[PDB]
Amino acid sequence: ELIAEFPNTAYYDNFIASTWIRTAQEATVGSTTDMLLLYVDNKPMKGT
Repeated sequence: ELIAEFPNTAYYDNFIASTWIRTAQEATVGSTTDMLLLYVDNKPMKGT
């Protein structure tokens, strides 16, 4: 599991993590996934 954390980031405006991924399991476009997750305030944000 790729993990990358960064403490002293100045939160100016709303952050986005984004990635291009090919999976063997079928994934329907438009569904919330447990795959790519961003944690701000150590709070879960879901990636769709």
